[PDB]
Amino acid sequence: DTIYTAGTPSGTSGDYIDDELPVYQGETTQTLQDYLMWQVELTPFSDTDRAIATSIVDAVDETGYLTVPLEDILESIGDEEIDIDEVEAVLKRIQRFDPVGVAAKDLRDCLLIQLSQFDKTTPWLEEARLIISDHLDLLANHDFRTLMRVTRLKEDVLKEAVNLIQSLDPRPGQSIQTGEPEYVIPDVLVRKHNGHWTVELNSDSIPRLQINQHYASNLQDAKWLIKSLESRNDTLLRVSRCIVEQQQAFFEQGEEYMKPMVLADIAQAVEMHESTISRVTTQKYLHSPRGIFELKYFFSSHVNTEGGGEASSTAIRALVKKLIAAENPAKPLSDSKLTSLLSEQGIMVARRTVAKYRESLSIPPSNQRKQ
Amino acid sequence: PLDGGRFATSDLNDLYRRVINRNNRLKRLLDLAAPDIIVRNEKRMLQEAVDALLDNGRRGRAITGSNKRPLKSLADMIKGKQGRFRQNLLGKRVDYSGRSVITVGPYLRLHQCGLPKKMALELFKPFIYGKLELRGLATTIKAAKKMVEREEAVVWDILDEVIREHPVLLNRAPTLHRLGIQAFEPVLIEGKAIQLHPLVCAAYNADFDGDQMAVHVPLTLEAQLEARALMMSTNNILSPANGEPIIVPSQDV
Amino acid sequence: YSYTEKKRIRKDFGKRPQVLDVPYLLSIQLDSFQKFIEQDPEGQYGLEAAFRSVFPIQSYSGNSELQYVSYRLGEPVFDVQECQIRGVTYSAPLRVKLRLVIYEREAPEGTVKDIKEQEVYMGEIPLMTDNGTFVINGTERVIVSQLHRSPGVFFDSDKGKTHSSGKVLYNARIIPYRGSWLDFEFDPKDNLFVRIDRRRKLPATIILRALNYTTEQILDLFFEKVIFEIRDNKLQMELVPERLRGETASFDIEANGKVYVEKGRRITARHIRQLEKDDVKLIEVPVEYIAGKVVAKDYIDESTGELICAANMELSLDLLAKLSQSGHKRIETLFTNDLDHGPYISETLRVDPTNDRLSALVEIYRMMRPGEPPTREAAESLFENLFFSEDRYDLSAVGRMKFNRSLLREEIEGSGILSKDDIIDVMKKLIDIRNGKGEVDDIDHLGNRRIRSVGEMAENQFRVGLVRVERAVKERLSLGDLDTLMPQDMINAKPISAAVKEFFGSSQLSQFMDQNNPLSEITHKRRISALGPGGLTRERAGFEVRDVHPTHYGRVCPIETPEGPNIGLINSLSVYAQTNEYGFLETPYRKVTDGVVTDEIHYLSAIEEGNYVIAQANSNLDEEGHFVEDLVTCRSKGESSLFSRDQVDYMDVSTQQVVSVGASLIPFLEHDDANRALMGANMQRQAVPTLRADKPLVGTGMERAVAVDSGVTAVAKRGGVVQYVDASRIVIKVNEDEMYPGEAGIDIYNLTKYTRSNQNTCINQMPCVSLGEPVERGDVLADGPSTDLGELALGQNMRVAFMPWNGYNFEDSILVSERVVQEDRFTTIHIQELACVSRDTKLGPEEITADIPNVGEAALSKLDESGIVYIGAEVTGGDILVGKVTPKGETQLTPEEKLLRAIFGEKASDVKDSSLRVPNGVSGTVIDVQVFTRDGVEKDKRALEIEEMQLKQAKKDLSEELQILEAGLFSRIRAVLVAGGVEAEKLDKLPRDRWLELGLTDEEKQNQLEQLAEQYDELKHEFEKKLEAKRRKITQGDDLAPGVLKIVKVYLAVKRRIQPGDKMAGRHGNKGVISKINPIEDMPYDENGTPVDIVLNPLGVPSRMNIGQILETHLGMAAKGIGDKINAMLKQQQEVAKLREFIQRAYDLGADVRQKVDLSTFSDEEVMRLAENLRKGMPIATPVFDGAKEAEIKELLKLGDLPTSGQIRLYDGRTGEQFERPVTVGYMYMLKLNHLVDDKMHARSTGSYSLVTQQPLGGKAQFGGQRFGEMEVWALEAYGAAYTLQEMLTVKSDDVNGRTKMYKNIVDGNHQMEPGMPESFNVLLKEIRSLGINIELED
Ligand SMILES: Nc1ncnc2c1ncn2[C@@H]1O[C@H](COP(=O)(O)OP(=O)(O)OP(=O)(O)O)[C@@H](O)[C@H]1O
Ligand SMILES: Nc1ncnc2c1ncn2[C@@H]1O[C@H](COP(=O)(O)OP(=O)(O)O)[C@@H](O)[C@H]1O
Ligand SMILES: [Mg+2]
Repeated sequence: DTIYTAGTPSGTSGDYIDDELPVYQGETTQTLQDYLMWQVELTPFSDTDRAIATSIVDAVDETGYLTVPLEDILESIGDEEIDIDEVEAVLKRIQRFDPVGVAAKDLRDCLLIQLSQFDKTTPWLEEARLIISDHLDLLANHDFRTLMRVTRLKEDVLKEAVNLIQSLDPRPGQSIQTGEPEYVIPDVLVRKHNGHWTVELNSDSIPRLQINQHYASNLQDAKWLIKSLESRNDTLLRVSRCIVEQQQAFFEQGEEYMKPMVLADIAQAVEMHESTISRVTTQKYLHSPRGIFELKYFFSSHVNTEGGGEASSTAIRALVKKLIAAENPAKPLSDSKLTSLLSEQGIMVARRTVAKYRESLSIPPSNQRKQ
Repeated sequence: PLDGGRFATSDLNDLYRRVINRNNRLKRLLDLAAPDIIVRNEKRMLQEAVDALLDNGRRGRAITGSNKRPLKSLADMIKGKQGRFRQNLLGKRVDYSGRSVITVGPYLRLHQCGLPKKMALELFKPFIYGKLELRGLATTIKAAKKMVEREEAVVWDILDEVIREHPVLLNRAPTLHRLGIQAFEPVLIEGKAIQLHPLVCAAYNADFDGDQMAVHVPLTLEAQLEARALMMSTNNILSPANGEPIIVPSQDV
Repeated sequence: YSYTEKKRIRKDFGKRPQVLDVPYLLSIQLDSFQKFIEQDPEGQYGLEAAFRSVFPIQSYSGNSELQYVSYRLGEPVFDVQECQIRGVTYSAPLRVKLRLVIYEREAPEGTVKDIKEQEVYMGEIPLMTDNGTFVINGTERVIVSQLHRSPGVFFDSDKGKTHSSGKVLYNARIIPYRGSWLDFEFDPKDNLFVRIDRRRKLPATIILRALNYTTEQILDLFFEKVIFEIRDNKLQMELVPERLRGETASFDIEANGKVYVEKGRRITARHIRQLEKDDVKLIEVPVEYIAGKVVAKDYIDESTGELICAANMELSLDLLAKLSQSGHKRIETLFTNDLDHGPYISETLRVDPTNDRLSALVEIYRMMRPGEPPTREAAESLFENLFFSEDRYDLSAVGRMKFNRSLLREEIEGSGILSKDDIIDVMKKLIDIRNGKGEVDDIDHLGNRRIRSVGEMAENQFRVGLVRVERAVKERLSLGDLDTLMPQDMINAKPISAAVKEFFGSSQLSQFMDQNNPLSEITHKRRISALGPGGLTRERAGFEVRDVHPTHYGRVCPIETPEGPNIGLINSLSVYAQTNEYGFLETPYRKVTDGVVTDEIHYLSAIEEGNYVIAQANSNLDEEGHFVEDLVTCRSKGESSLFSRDQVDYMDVSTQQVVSVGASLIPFLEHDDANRALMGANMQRQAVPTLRADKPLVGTGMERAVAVDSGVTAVAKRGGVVQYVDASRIVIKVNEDEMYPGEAGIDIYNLTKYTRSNQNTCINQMPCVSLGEPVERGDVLADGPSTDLGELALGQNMRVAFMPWNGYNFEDSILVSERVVQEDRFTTIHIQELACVSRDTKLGPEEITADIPNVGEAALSKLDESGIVYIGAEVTGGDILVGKVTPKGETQLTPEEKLLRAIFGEKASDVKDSSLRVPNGVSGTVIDVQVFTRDGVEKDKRALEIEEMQLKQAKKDLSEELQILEAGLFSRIRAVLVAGGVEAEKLDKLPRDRWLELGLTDEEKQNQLEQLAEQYDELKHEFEKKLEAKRRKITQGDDLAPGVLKIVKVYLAVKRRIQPGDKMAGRHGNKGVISKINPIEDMPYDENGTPVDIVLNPLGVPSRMNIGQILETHLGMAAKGIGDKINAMLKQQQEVAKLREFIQRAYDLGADVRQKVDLSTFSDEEVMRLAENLRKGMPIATPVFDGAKEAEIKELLKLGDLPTSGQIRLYDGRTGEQFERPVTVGYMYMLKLNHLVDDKMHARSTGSYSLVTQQPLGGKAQFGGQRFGEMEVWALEAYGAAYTLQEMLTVKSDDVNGRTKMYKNIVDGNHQMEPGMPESFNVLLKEIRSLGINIELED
């Protein structure tokens, strides 16, 4: 029960003229495909070219890359006289629309398409063209040495060519993006006072409906909805409070202090069917000083503890992250060494499990992290 | 669609949900073979729900959803001043149109009007695209679009070329007679206000103390020839209700 | 004169004395809210009444109760400026003390077992600022007053429009302050009927029966008895003469052997007088006379025991014989005459079927509660709760007063619940009205309409919340552990706060304040609206309520009203109007006793005013007070006529007590048409403030009142000397005698600099005082927007000529010189605010940084390290103001994604750009950035810099106060040391710290030194504590909405110039549009080569009948002339004697003016500063209806050596040739209205379309198209242009494929369309089909 000491006003008048607002209709928007089709219409194609262009633009993703191979498109046309070279010509024509480089098969194609539209006066263009055309994995893997051998070029020219490479656009289709992203309103709040975490539902999201009972059946049915809503929010609050009580240590000391709890614990604690617990916690979030977390985030698997008990997979992931974050660049830690290092604190996880956790956290293996 | 990724049901959806719920309850009671005294009131309530859906408020009390406001039904969607007939079929909003304040140009000839060029650039844009492509200044549509966006030094010459003999329609509300819409030839001026010939104001009932005007652009050849041959300001000297002249000097003249 | 008025004295041409000074213009709001808040021991106004209305609360078992004791309002957390900057409500916390008492059982009455007292919280109450405004969610709001029908009883009638016979129907309506209405009505057949809450019509006698009444009692109440006697012979009658008025005899009137009237002869007044003189009582009447007389009471024979006849029944011959033979010699009947004493109640009983008490009650229950079987006890409870329950029906004190006044009673006090007597008297008065006695009421009378202000409405809303709180409380109080619970556990703060904030933020009468200029604010606050809850509607108003009523004189402005659909429903208060203790408007009048006009002021309301004779302010008087003529023009009983001297009772106080403020700011009002006066008053409040304010050369003297009483200027709280003046702050050293003890006497005034108004204009205060000069209490220190030295100043004085100029001023156009543009006379500043909010998401916290991945370095030049633009940067459309990155997502990835992350970094693949950019077509300079970060989150460099900037000022203020106090203490310590015989020169050379580094002798000297050291260290500790507290306040974290991290607000400022298409106007309803900016060498010029500034059309003066402007022009020229003379005396160093002599000669000019100016009391410096202020023209005041005559204007023109006719000879600027006729040149006060062509201009070729009907959107903010309505279609049909119409209907609006094909063909140089079918028609077909009706195209 506090008052927000700062905020943003809403741009509108407090009172509206008494006439009723018109029914909501909507408003059209321009996505990438709409722009591409608009440019297609104003382009001197034939009829078959226009059909192939429609089929191609249909299969362009949000980033502007062509998701299907050309065989799918030529099959989708449904004609037999049309060959694959016509599809190639139409695709090459489409790839030069605005933004330049859209509908590209892969990154190499996009970069080459963008590079082909420069002027010859550019200081280092042929070097960049050759590097993209032939030796790309060398630039990605940060070799900088065998690339010097193959290119037969000194340091300065290669550095400038790489500077030109990192000046292009790898996602040309995201210039025309969505207007404004959505945001989620939290359902419950967990504050702390008296050394304890208080749990309370969002007041700004829970109004009390006016009871329409004066014309009095219908009154009893209306009260049934009230009782159902009461029971629903009571169940939500009880489940959230029990979950917060179980995971007290995490709320204080952050990660590496969760407990391996499953739906059975909640079902036995609140005396309810586990299906109801699964139903109520789906697509609902809680706001903590640490962030916003889905109500189902605290359930996970476990691993055996040598001294006794179990360790949350979230704690293992956090420990792996913190161990990797403080490794030596000269000799990055490997999976077996990581397992050996963690097998001193009672953590007993197989090498396969460590690999799965590392893949989940999206960290490159040791050989790609060496400096 | 509200904020937060959530939605609120409209009036038609509310009425549909109500009739569906009543129908489901009545069907379940019919399957159960409940006493008839209850099925009577259930059928009456379903009848009321259907009647409210089809035409809300015609018989009995009008159903309201919130703030004591009646819910629009299909009949209200069809009829009234806000219905389809009198709001979207007999009159509609159009493209290639603009509006602004009007001033007086005492130098114009009877078939001329003064148009700001920032409005003329926006109104005549596709013609500018076509003219730019025609003489090779832009091999593609995107190049012409970018060139027009930058407002380069040649798009003004192109704009002067594309509006040489191309009438535009000037309108001022309320349109009480057929002389409320008249076609003129544009002259590009610097400013943000339309300039109007002093001899046509009496026909428009227009004075220069804050009046605004709307301007529309004909597109097809037939529309341009109709504007020049039927709606031009030089063809409307005599009044269609009197036969007396309406292009008549007043005040200072 | 005050010091601020001695700098520039405005010459006054008024002639009538001022006896009452113009009051404070904002009393109506402040007094009402003060009444709402302040404690009231009597408990009738404010929160005390609301608290006592519902409390005490007793549970159903009656075993415990809650008892309110008192309440209290705490201190606001923030200030008005801080609340506006942050964007939070300026409110106070409500703390209320309650006591829960517990009762027992098995004991007589109620013993005190346990009483528990607790102070609880009830919510936040918003507070009213010093200018009668509320700050709700960062924006200032105004709650306007309501004009509503007062509670009580009203008698009305329809004017025969309900019946084709044209017979008028009369009704009486009782409307309470809270409860159910009551209606008595007459029908075409003369049968009284009752009605409750506009439900089904019911017989009137039902109410009488429900109150335990019998039919005989009703007939006694509503009729006059007549007694028939049977004195053993032919029913001899006791007759009264007056009863025979209007009667035609049907028998022989004979008594004492004299036939007074013969049979068949009409009874005349002479016969009545003869009967009165002769004292005739015994009259023999035949039995035939009893054909229709109705018996009063039921009659039974003694021996039989049966009933002879029933009451309310006509007597017959056989019944007469039956009663006569039954020993009946006395019978009772009713007097039912046609012209008077009508028999409406009897026929009402006849039509009424009920004849008992319970059946009527059951019928009432069935009528009010249909659809269920009745019940005796339920019906009784419903009837009791209807009109006699204090919890549902209340007639307020004003309601009771009006009720008693409408029934000619004596007392005023009474009960808010009804009684039998009140209803009986209501029916009696209605019947008397039906019988030609009395008259209906006039609803538009201002003695029947009441003013309801903000305090009363807020109190009503608070009570409405409190009753819900009571309903909730009654549940918890029923059962529970009576010990471990507390009063806090029973209350629930949410409903009260919800209701109060809903009323203050989303009500119909709560609006944003108008902030174009001070006049807009003053006018908006003094407004009376008939709309809103409990009021009229724009559709059910009528036509008589929208017209001037004779009772509006002196209370409501007749001129000021909004044209349009809201005409007559919105009003503005007059200058002197007040309200009663009940809420009725009243106006002041001087009292005239014995033909001598006194100075005693009485406030009269609408009802009292009609019963007197009131003179006019125009009447002339002698020095001692007598009238100068035998016949005086006066108002009486709604009329105006002539009266004798001794007949007069009262007199008006001022000639301007009829108009409002905006109308009273117009010079030469009486020479203007009323419509033009209204137009000028409306346009005068839409004028935007300009760069430099300019006083009006011709005013009315109401400028200073509007300027000071608006709250836009910093006025000194106490007198003193200006210690420190700066362009951003003023520090005044208060005089010794006005200082409070134990206080360093200084006032600190912080001026507001370049802040945003509700209309995106500029609010900026400038100091208008010098260093070290005296100021007295009430003087003005700073000039707000549109103010010059404390005088209201909305526009600029322009040199204007009236003549046609080559058609550039044709049809209300305006020709403006180029020198006007070159001097920035009509240049304005506009300020805009844009906000960016970084919040939390499920994929991570949105971040604010300058490291945006896909944006080049060029766009990031103007951002700092934190990602926020620098102060002073010039921005245009598309520039990045605040850079914000939003987490894009997280996936299992893919080899191509791994390659992209490896080559182009990880951050570029984790987040996407969501920065804040300047909207297209916007420009300005960044003048202010504000940052709010949620508590606990680490701050950034920008926020820390802003906090340091904020802390510096608080430290400076505290240092100023502390240093003054320290100097005061050091004076005393030095004096004590010197009185101790210390080495004076040694301490003079020693620094002030070395003064403390000493000691005194063993006498009381050392005691004094110790005392002053204690005081010094105590003061230092106290001010260190103050500094720490203010640092804590500044460095405090921010509690924001959940999920929100940071908020950044950026302010842009731009300057707008004048151009063709802008709208200008004067004060006399002469509006126009600028058409051309003529170069300087083309404007017409006079003999001296001085050009004119603006050229207007003469033809527009006579056709509009706003002659006053012309007069203003003439007088304006005169004023300017005076200035020129003074200016000439300053370019050449003339001595002060000639200057002051000429200024005095100018001020003394006039024909018996009321202003006496004596310059001999002025020092030469004051005279020189006055001449410096007057060198640009002497300002002149002409009151509205006591202005300056033409002769005075001609004399003033003669004084300045200008032609008297007001017309000079102008020359052509292009050819140098003199115009053939003299032209009128002068100075007029021009304004710049808020209709800028920058906002109107709009065009569109193609954009976004609606989702359902596929038609273009509407509006400039939506980038929409222009509507082509039905009438334009009719015009195109009349022309015969079918192709234009077809391409208007399909290819421009709805043909989804037609639009695309048309665009493609236009790009290809091929102009041709292929129309299809509009989508709206398919939508219509679907909507018709959804009704169950088959409609289709065919063939
Ligand atoms: N409710 C309305 N419906 C339709 N047209 C309206 C309405 N109110 C005003 N108008 C239009 O506004 C015009 C009035 O013009 P304007 O306001 O410029 O002043 P005016 O009548 O020419 O007089 P002046 O300029 O001398 O004060 C009318 O002729 C009419 O066309
Ligand atoms: N309701 C209306 N419908 C159509 N035109 C109007 C209407 N009201 C005013 N106008 C025209 O628009 C012009 C500008 O009006 P505006 O300035 O908005 O009114 P006002 O001068 O009363 O503020 C006026 O000259 C008038 O002729
Ligand atoms: Mg006009």
